[PDB]
Amino acid sequence: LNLLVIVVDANPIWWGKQALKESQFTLSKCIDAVMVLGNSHLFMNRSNKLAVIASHIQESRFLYPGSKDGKYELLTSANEVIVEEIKDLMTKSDIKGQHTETLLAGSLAKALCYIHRMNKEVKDNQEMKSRILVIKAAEDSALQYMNFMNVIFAAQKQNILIDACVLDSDSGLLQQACDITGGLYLKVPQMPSLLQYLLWVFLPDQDQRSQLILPPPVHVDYRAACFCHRNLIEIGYVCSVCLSIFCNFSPICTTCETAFKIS
Amino acid sequence: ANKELEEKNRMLQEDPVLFQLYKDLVVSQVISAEEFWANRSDIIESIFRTYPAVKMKYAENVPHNMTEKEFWTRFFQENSNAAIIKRFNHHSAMVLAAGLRKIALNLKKSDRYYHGPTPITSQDIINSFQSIRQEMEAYTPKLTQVLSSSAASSTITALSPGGALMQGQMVPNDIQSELKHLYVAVGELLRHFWSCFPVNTPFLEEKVVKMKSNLERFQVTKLCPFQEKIRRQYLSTNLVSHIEEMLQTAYNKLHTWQSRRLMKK
Amino acid sequence: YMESTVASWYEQGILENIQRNKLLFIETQDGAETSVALEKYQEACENGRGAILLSVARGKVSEGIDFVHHYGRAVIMFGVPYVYTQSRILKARLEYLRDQFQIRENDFLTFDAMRHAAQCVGRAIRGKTDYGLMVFADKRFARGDKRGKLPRWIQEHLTDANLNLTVDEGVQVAKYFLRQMAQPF
Amino acid sequence: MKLNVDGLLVYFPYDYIYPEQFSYMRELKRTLDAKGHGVLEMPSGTGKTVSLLALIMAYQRAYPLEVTKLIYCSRTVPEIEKVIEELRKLLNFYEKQEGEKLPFLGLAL
Amino acid sequence: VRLGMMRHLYVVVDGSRTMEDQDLKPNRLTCTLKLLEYFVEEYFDQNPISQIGIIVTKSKRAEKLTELSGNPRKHITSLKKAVDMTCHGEPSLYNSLSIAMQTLKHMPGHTSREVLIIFSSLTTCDPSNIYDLIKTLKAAKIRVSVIGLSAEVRVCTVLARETGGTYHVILDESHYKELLTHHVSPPPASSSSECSLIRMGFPQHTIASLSDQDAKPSFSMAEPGLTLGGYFCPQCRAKYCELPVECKICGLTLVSAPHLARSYHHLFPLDAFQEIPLEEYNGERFCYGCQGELKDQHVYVCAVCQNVFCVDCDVFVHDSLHCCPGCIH
Ligand SMILES: [Zn+2]
Ligand SMILES: [Zn+2]
Ligand SMILES: [Zn+2]
Ligand SMILES: [Zn+2]
Repeated sequence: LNLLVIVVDANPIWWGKQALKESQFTLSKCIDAVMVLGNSHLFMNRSNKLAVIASHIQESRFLYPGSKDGKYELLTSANEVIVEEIKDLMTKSDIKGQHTETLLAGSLAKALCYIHRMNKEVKDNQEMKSRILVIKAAEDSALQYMNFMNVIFAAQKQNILIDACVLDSDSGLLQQACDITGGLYLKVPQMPSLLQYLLWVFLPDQDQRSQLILPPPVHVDYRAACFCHRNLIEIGYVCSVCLSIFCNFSPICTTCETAFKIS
Repeated sequence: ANKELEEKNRMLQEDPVLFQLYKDLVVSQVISAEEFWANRSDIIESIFRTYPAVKMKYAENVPHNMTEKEFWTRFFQENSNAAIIKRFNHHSAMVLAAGLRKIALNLKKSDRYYHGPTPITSQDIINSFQSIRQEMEAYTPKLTQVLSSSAASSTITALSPGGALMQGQMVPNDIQSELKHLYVAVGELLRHFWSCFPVNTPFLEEKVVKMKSNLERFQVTKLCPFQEKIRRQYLSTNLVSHIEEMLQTAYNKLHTWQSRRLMKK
Repeated sequence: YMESTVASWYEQGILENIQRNKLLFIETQDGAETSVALEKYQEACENGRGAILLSVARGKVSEGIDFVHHYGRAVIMFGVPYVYTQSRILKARLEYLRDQFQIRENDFLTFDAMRHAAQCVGRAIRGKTDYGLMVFADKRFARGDKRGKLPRWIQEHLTDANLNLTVDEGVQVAKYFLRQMAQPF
Repeated sequence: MKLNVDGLLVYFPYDYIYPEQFSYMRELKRTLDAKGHGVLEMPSGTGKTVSLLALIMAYQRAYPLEVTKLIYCSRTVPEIEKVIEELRKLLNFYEKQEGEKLPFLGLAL
Repeated sequence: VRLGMMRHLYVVVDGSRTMEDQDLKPNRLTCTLKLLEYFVEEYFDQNPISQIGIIVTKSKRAEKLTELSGNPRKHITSLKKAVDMTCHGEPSLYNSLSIAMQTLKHMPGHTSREVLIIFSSLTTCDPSNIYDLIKTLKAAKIRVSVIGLSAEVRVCTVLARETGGTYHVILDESHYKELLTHHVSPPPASSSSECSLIRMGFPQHTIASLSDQDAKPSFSMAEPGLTLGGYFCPQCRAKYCELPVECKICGLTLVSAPHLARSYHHLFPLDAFQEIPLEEYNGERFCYGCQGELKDQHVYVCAVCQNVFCVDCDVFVHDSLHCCPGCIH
């Protein structure tokens, strides 16, 4: 079976900037598209299961743990729960000017541990191939690099595919993230037509991904930079303690305070 | 002693690659071969080390009008009762004698890791927050609002090989081996040339070998382009330019460091 | 008896296999050879070769020597130590004790065996809490009288479960016990 | 490590003592108090010597007239050397505790 | 506590006869090799900059099964090949340690040289006394941490404690996994250990410039076919198939930023979360970590974020993720 987890980056600052701009694309349509993708995923097979996570500057909250319109009961429950919970989360939110960058690393951490919990509870007879369909919508924060890298390595070890679906911006950190675990990376430029992309590129699971034509991966610039400047550097002088990329040879690296002996 | 000659004879045919490259450096008469190497049963043996008496007996009784089978026969051949205990003590002692030859870490800046090497009004947040709060009072518009046929067709055309977001030769085989062999030769000589290049080595005897190797770079790169010429004039297809970058970059390092040395002087 | 057993093992292939597995040293009446052999045995113990020191219970080496951590790790007792029943000196010593102080000849003889065996097997527990196992390859020790005359500290540790282990069973339990003692406190 | 033995208070150099040591010291003090010859057995090759020596020294301090001196015999000279090492360690410990030298003499023939 | 991020470690395996004994459920040698494959891959996965080397000792002779390398797959192949080894002879600690010493003597001072001797047959027949070799090991600051099997060997006890390593004996197979996984992590740097800056090079993946114009065809550098694109070097300018790899010409380590980032969690260990079985005014039925009801009377909490985590959440967080999800916020 397959356990899909959709990490929606619903950053109120950026999405409300769209709302002010009165652009055609809106967070409501984005949520509807993600809802449709989840419904189709569960449509694929009974054993398949999904989950949803919403991201905010403060925290990240799960959006998912008759036939009035003649509808399938389970997908009806999914529709109602996600709609109500997302409206609640967006309507109620404190204001903190100091912190406005969207949070994604913690959401991915919650996702990863959730997949671990499901993998433990599920019967050993059936093998579960989990996936994380990250949907970024705003620029990332510089301060989150270390934690995001740790969670990405945890995902690599645990065999989970981070399928990034960034839109309106190309986060080098997120593209680097998906490259490590081998997840696909699609940058949709036509936001109104986003859902056609998900039902074709992302929706197919790892089992059939290899035997299918999908957009080629984007080149990843694995840049390195000194802590002095944050500028690209091809030669780094790291020590045996900090393991920090530095600019030029120095008597002692500041972040270490070690008694380096010249030679 | 001609230890170098013995070693060369040992590796003359045992290892093909080593001798192939060492010979290649002389095939075109690039440089002298001296610098090449300058820079770079059980039972009888056990008895041999076990019993010094057997060693002395072997030296005195070296095969002379006799046979090794007879020598083997001679091996196995209360007074006798104590003899076994004494022999075991002495034998174990001889074996043993043969085996006995004569900081808590502290830091001042941790946020640097939090923002690693990866590189990079107030009322706007209020406006966006309220507008997005009022955005989703209506929900479940999926029936028609989520997608439209025209945009779906445009998306499929984009996913086509000629469309956006979807961009979309092993003819030579025998040339491959020649290229591999040339690359191995470059590797062998570049190894010694770069062995002490990064280190400053501000010593006379240390710098002498670097000067000699730098001249050897001219000598080897003198013959490389001739083989390149032979290969080039075949079809003028599938250009091999990666080799040129190594030579030119080594030359650039050589000349730049020569200029830096002159500047330091 | 030691020489007879050694000779029989030498005729068979058991002794050579023991030599392969670990170095073997033997004791002799002469003190000079005894001293040299024990001196080499200590070095063998220090090194990874190991050593198997065959000795006699009445041997002066047994009483003089003391075994500590990584010395005489596993004390093996081959047969109950009994003096020959022909030495007439012990006959006076023994029958006189029967006549006076009223000690049975068998009682005193078994006491002379158990005391001697405890002397020659009690060394491995010298001090500093250094692990070690004492194996007695004789069904006689399994008899209640021998166990009763055994010192209290050893006997109380001894249990009926391991009282008469077969050779293989004893080897297995020794391996497991050494595993337990290998790990720290 | 001062042990509040039933008979009196007895010093001890090492940090801890096993219960067998408590039983040993109490039985030995019982024999000394009875002033009668007796026999007892202790498993450990080492440790019994220090317990015995410390108890005898403390008993000497408590009742110097009761015991004139201790005559401690060992099988072999190499073995008795280890005993004198133990006694020297005990004397240094007691001397540090008291802060000064006391009229105590100990020797091996 | 200072930790040596970069370490050249040698896993010395003994092809002794005693390995034949099937004390473990499968053959002892096969079990050791099968679990050592996991150890090798996990060691590379938890210390990319580091490199490993396997020396197999049998019949009183030590042979380098695989030289120092940064490619886990090559070592894994060597292990699978060694599964079928005859496994006859007697090991020699002097021979194995001398081979490791010869290779590690010329290694840089900054890196931590380490040896893990998986000792199986308690015997050690060596041409020369090993106590003398111990002196050279102490001088060379090569850490040797033996893992004995079914035996508490005295010479290896003194080896481990004198040289600074640790000695252990296998209680069982489950404990064997624990021992090797423990040795995976970098060891703390002691007083004898010294740190020094090491030159590093960061390559960038490159492909055909524009429609195969001015291409850079090349095969590989340690039956490689032509490659349109690949990694390169700042100085070698020689195409490299995979990273991280030591330069074949420069002698400078080539490694990308993520590989270095993989080792930061070692510098930042996660403080253990106190385990409180009782609810303790925790009215949140759903576990914050996994948003699942707490079916057991166990809870974990930080000293900063003060969040609630279940048994699975805390175990996973301290084992693999090495960071608190909510506390990251
Ligand atoms: Zn540092
Ligand atoms: Zn290079
Ligand atoms: Zn949980
Ligand atoms: Zn926390």
